[PDB]
Amino acid sequence: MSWNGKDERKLSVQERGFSLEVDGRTVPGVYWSPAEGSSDRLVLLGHEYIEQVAKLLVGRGISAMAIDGPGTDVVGLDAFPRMWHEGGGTAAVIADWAAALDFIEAEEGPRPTGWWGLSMGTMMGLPVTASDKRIKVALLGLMGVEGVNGEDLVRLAPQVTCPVRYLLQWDDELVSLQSGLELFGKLGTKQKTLHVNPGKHSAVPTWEMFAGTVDYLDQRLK
Amino acid sequence: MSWNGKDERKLSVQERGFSLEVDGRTVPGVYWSPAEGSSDRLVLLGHEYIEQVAKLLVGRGISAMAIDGPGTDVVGLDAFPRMWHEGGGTAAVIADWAAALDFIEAEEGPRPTGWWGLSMGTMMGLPVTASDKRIKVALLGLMGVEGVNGEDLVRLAPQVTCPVRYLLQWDDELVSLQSGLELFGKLGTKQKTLHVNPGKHSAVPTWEMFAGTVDYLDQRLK
Repeated sequence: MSWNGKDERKLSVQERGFSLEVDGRTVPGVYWSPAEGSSDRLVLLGHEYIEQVAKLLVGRGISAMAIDGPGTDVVGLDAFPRMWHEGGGTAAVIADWAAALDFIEAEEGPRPTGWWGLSMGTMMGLPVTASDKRIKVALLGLMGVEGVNGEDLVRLAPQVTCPVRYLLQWDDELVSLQSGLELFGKLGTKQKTLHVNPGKHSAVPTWEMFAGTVDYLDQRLK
Repeated sequence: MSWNGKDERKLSVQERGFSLEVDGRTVPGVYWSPAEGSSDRLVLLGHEYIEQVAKLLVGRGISAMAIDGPGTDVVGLDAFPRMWHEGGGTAAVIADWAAALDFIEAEEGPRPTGWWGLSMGTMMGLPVTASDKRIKVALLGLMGVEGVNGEDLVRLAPQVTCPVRYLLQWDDELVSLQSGLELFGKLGTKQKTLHVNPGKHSAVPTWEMFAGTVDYLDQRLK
């Protein structure tokens, strides 16, 4: 529950590191914001592309924050299931992000807040959005019910009640299309839309990952 | 191959009727255009919502044209399969739209041309786009492989090579989601994106049907 981290300043984006102590764990984080003056909305980024998204969001006057989770793509590694549980799994993720958002709200003031995160970002983001009603819109994707925390995802999906845009890749070698569909179907909200594009897990079209998601959060996050 | 039809003028949109004689058939049509001066792009509209889309397109400086095909939604009617075949089926649709586009091109000058059409509009549009390479982008949807011309759709889908946005409704009572997915998967183009929203066949969200499709064609039709 304190800055540093250690902080820099790249162009018109101010980046500040922070660190949290949560239920016995050390939680490293980063906060991106306009270098002057203020910023009226916030997005939590779950995970290079994260830094890219953060820059674009700041460009729309939207601050961004990320912490590390219990984690080509890490979810495809044989060692990944062990890493996830050793890191406290879904319950730890929920508490860590709740503590991180508490911190930012006290330091920067509470603002309309969204979630952006694909793959492990959805393993984290779907539970967080279900659990923390401060999340007013979520961009999720590249994850299904056969994920490492699939049980939790299926259980918590009906409790996602905010608007969602969900991305899947048709030829995703890590997440079958059917598994991704099953999870999308379980989301509680009626204000959900699924975009599916051709290609492998890492091949979300850039206009979908960048312009598309940033426009979606910019429009829907109020 | 002549105007009338019989024509009116509503606001800044000029509407002109036309009529064609094609391989023994009488083909009724409508042409929407800016009332002054010109318009550099055209969209063929396959089918109230058609008139709505046409108005929005004209607003972006995009003219629109529609002819009647061999046809709540007509595709759900027990009499519909008979009507489709009695109307010459897919081969008749292809020739009729080819003749209609020939007519407009001679009268108004050839322009970058797109396709918009859902349900019966895709029963017609997918074959037309496959057959007529003047179609440079297509908005398709609400149709699958279990459609009345499903065989033709499956056969011709690999020959759709232009960009496509495809819409499906999760709870579509007329077109199963799986049938819609199967057809989307068969489209030849790599520049295709599927948007799926919750609800029944008639419940495409208005922001998806209007703003979304018009923005898509406006951006992609060049």
